Amino acid sequence: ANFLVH
Amino acid sequence: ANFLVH
Amino acid sequence: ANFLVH
Amino acid sequence: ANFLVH
Amino acid sequence: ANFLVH
Amino acid sequence: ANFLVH
Amino acid sequence: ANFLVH
Amino acid sequence: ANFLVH
Amino acid sequence: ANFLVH
Amino acid sequence: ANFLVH
Repeated sequence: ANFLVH
Repeated sequence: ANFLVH
Repeated sequence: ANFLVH
Repeated sequence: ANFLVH
Repeated sequence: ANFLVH
Repeated sequence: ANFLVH
Repeated sequence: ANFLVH
Repeated sequence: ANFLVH
Repeated sequence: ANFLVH
Repeated sequence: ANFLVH
């Protein structure tokens, strides 16, 4: 899984 | 898993 | 399981 | 399990 | 298990 | 797992 | 287990 | 595991 | 186990 | 494991 929170 | 929090 | 809380 | 709390 | 608390 | 917190 | 508290 | 806290 | 408290 | 706290 990939998580990106800007 | 990859986590990136900006 | 993956948990991310911003 | 992975836990990330920002 | 991995724990990261910011 | 990879964790990056900016 | 890995623990990181910032 | 890799941890980076900026 | 690895523990890091900042 | 690798830990870097800036």
